[PDB]
Amino acid sequence: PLRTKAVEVLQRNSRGAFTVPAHGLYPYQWLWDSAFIALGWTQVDWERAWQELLCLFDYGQGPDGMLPHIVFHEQSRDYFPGPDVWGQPATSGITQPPVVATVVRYLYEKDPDRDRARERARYLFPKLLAFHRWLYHARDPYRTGLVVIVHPWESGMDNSPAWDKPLSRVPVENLPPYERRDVKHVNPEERPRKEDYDRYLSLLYLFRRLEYDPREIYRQSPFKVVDVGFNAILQRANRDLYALAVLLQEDPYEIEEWIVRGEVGLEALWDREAGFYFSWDLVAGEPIAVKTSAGFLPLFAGTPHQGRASLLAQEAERWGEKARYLLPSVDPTSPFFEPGRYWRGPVWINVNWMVAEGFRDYGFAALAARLKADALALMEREGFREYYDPLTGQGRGGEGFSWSAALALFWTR
Amino acid sequence: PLRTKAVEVLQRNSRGAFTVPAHGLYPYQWLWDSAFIALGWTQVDWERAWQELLCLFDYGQGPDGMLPHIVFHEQSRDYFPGPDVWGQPATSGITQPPVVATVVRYLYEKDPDRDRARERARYLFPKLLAFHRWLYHARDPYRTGLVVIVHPWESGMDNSPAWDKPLSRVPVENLPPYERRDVKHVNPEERPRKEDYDRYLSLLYLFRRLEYDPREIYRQSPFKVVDVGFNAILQRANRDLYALAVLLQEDPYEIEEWIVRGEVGLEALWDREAGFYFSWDLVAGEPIAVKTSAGFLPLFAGTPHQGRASLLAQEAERWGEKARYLLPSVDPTSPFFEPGRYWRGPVWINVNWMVAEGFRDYGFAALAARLKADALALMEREGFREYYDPLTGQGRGGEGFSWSAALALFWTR
Amino acid sequence: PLRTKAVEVLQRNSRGAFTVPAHGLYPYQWLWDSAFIALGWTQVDWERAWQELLCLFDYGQGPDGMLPHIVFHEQSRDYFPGPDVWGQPATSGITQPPVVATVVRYLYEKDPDRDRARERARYLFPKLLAFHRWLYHARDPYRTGLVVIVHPWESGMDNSPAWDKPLSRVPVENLPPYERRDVKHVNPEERPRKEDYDRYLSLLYLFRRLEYDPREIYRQSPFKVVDVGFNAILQRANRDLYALAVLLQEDPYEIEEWIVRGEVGLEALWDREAGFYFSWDLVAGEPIAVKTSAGFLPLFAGTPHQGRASLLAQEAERWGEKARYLLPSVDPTSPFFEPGRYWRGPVWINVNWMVAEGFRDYGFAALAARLKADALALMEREGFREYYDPLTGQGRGGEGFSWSAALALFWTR
Ligand SMILES: [Cl-]
Repeated sequence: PLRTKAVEVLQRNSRGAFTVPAHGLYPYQWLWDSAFIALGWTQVDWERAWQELLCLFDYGQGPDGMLPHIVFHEQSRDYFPGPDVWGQPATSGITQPPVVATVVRYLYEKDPDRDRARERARYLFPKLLAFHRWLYHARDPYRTGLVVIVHPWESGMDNSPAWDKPLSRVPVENLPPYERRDVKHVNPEERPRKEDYDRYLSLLYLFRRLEYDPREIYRQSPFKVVDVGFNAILQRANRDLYALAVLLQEDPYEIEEWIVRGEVGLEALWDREAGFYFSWDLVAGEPIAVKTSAGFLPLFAGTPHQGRASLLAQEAERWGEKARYLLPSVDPTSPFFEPGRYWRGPVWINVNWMVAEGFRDYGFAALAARLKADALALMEREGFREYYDPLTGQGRGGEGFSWSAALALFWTR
Repeated sequence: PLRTKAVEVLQRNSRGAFTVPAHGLYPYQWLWDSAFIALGWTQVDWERAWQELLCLFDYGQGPDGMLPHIVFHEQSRDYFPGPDVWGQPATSGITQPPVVATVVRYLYEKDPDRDRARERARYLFPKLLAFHRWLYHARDPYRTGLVVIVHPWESGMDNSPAWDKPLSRVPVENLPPYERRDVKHVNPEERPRKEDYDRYLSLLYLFRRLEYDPREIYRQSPFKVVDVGFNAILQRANRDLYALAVLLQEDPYEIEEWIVRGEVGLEALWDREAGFYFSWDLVAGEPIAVKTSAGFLPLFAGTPHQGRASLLAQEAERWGEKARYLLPSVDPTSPFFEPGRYWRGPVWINVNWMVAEGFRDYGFAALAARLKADALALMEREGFREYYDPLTGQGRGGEGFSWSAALALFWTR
Repeated sequence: PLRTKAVEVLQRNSRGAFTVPAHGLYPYQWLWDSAFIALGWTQVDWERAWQELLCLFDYGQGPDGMLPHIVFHEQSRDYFPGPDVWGQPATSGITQPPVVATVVRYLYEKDPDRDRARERARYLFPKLLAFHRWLYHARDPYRTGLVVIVHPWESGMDNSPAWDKPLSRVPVENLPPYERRDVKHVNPEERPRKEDYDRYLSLLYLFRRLEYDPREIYRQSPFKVVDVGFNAILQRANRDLYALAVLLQEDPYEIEEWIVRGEVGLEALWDREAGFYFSWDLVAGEPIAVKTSAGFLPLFAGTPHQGRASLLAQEAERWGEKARYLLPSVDPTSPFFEPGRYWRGPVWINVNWMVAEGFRDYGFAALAARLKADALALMEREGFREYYDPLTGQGRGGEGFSWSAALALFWTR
């Protein structure tokens, strides 16, 4: 049965203190993955759920508060207690959507062991706060209330069609050849193309040349985008961090400013003519007029009014006129729709979950139930995969994919 | 008829400048009672409505701006002009929900005598402002936007089941015996229990020992709660105080900050899993997971979005599946539901009124009409009582209860 | 056909760089007219749309940032290139509703020539910002978030019944006779009365005597009103200016404060008993209890919650029970309703458009469609007139009226 098989996936992908998103393909700890995965662990062991996030901060967080999207843990034997019991990993230099405070609030409020909850939350709170502070200091220099991503990887939605035009400005001349490894695990037709990776690496090399300095990265990056997904997730996380601060009796004045200015910013991304939220390209100084599943995420933030939520509900229904399974990652009528290729059409369980949560919060119970039912149907028939073809339901991407298993467990708790 | 009998109750309970909540039982002036009662007086004499609140501030307000929940006026003969015309009462050391600015705005805008309205509002405005300022200075030291109550009495909902766990931490060892007087007027089965009063008095004695010093009260009180009711009422009152400030041409910059930070705070109390607003226990650092009628009061504040209001509408409908009369003070399916005991189940007219107001403002006209109809039916059949059994409709608590009469008059104006 | 005839009106009323609102009657450039007219020009020539607003700022904006409601351009021959190519107009001393930033955002985002869009927006942005800054500095000295108008002309709704009581305080003793010129073009029955103009001119003479000094104008004007229309339009314009700032990579911190404080202020104008938004009279210190079409404009600002929007939808439906054509400028049951007289009842195309936009944004598609259909029906049958009788549909006021033509073109794009 579903829950039993989901637990098997999480335990197989566990490395003790963290969970790989998928064996082989993603053999390290990822930031937003660990946050979703921790919700799954609440169905197995509460301590284990906390440990996922302790590990992320303890081994990932940099001295300036930055939380990187990958912690490159060295491979260990799946045995405890090993020689290190009887007797500092590298990280990436970019971030990912900051869903972690939302998960921490949930762990804090619902852990049946209240002494443990207080100990873990008090430990993590100043670390979360330092991460959020880094985001505004490094990525919102104009005090807008919106944070900028400098790499499409930071959206978590690597090859979203939203990033096509911004990425077209990234130089690739004299880029040395490099060796792809994702193609050992996943068919290239389901992955970003060569032209995408060329530009992913060009950006990396620029940042590395700049010694990962925030000021020069902001000024020099040829990719500067206000991602609706990243920002909706940050607004939600700020609201949840505020609640933690009050419950723990810390001063949240700083967080209140982020919330209020962020509400203004996130609502600015709404395009009335399109009836949808768009990411913005700050190099071109233009909205990116591509409707992706990320544009539903302000529901999860809780910023729109009901009318606006109702227009999104209509749009989700429209996408459902063309795809059997909600929610495709891009509008199925978009000329960029590719039903098998990663973030250009396939259904993702984490986004179904966040968007169902948002719709529920706005009273759209039928739509929330549909998003759940489709997610669970996909996993029942095809197992725990990274994404699914919205037309056929076929599994795609990573096999034994952790957040799919995790959210199967969480959603059916 | 209802209105004639209501006027009789108010006139019987009048002591000239203020109205007792009920003869014998409550033989002094109470803060939130006087505010609701003033609305009733608008149906008799506008000057008399203003006088209620002038009296509250003139004889109640302390030098630091604190407005106490009781002004202990000495008994006077019900004759005017007496010897004091031909020829400084004590107060309590705690507060109550600050509904007064909302009432003052209404008196100001609707008094047919505009010169009197301007004179009274100009007089009260700096006093209201000083009270609100005291609340944040004394009860929001961490600049959260939410105010803390240190005594269950300050909620106005003395024995709400929400306060059970917080109150369990209040020491009662070596508490001297004391003599209850409420039981002269009301059956003990309809009142807080001995164990409640023991802890009410323990807190009083602690505050008295500390000479009512705010800093030490905040640090030392074993009862520290963010009450959803108190805070929803404060948010509404801040919005109304802002409007008064602008109309009177005073600078409302200070009030704007309270409003904006309070909106963030009040919305934080929403629990998505429960689909309801909870008060928070700041000693435990946890939401109090008990659904009381106070959790509907953010509607009166005007902070939720419509989706959230619709989830509350569903919950009110649920309570109506189990109780004949809305709105019981606690969920009728709660294990703590006691249909006769004060704030643990009985229907209260003031809360029916505030919640109907809120639902109306969100477009839920049928629900608002039901809350009105039930309130009026209860008073028609059982007279003007403090609260009513939600299953049978039987009157309970104080007899000839002032805010019930007052709001009968106001609601049918 | 409609669009062809609309283009003829705009081209006839063009003076090259700006468009007169109507030949003869309004032979200069007006502030809010030019903003609506620019939307019409997008259907003819994008450069021409920008030029309308460049002209307004370049020849209108004063040294302190004030944008005046009229730029008194001298008459030129309708020939180019004239002698000035082969070989500083006066302005008014009051302002008008600041819809211009909203129009600039639209031109910026939708111009197919991106290089031109960036050039024009970068040029206008600091000018818009200076105008908004002037509004708060001169007209919000108490830091309320709401701006005051000192002349009914500044509402754009010159003789709205809302201004009757405030205008009654303006002295007319010893006012010299003057010579009306509007009556050359429009029947007096469709225009403000003598008693209105007497008070319009009295205010002008006061401001002129004070050398148009903001401090003394605020202190001495016998007319000081918080106009719901002006403020709803300003809130919308602030939101749109914020978006421009972020897209252009300018610091919007200042604008964020205007938005947040303005949201508090605009929502304060809601009267729960009336179920409508009122303008406020700051001399009397009272809401003006007259329901005009301006009270729907907070929908265009995007400040109400859905419940409140639904109460406005009900009110619009009510007005439609009494008038064939929505939206009359005042409640058709008002004792002040005059179906032919300017802003006291007639239907206006610009207000139909803004209110339809607002209703659409709140999910009220049927109502938005009705407002569009009525506007287009009126223009099809009666041509492009300043306003229309809501009972009969008969054209009234200015002939060949520019914003009617412009918005016919924009609405049917
Ligand atoms: Cl809403």
